[PDB]
Amino acid sequence: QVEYLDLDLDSADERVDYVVVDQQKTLALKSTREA
Amino acid sequence: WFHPNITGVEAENLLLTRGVDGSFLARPSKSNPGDFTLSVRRNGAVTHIKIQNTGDYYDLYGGEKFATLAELVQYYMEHHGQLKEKNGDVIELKYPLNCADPTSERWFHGHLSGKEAEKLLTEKGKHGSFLVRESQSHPGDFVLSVRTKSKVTHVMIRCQELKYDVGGGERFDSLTDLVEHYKKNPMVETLGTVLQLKQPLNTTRI
Repeated sequence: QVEYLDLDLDSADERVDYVVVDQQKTLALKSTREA
Repeated sequence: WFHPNITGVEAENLLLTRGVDGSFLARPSKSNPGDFTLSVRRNGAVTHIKIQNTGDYYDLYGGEKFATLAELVQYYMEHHGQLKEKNGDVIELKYPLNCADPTSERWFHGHLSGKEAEKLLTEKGKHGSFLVRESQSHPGDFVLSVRTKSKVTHVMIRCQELKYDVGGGERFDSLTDLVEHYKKNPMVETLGTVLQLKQPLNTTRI
């Protein structure tokens, strides 16, 4: 198998925000182009 | 160093063929989907290590905690003596073994934070200036940052089964085919902004 080593351990911020695409907004926008 | 689609034996295969003593890489965990594995080479043999993914932080089932997988792997590259096993022998993450890039197009910037992709577009970018970068919060996935007094709109790209989709809209065989489609069929965010990909913000030193 794999050899998962048994280890001996234990011895202000500003990021960006993602968005989501609206299939409806886009499927109609595309359908508007071809038209 | 992060190899997206390789197995433990495959990692071992790479480390033994391409790598030297001190080489390493990171990969997804097969035995515990969600977690990640750190395969290292030492004394001509390989050592796999379990990376815990809680969702709120990453760690090696103990020790120091980190927000991102890369922040973890960097820390142990800079601190070679912290990663010890009960035996006492040290595991040193030294030479990163690099995989193929997704796309050679110069609109791909590989490792690049959203803050740094923001600075990039708000200094040498314009409306419709876009790039593609590695998603730090979701290793394996990618990001389409687009400039739309300047704010960019980041969009996650899901990489599953070696396929690409943006919001599960359509299937594409490569990052290029996906970026080719949405240049022709722009996407629209929730607020309602249309994301037109006008011109790419290419890389500097190819």
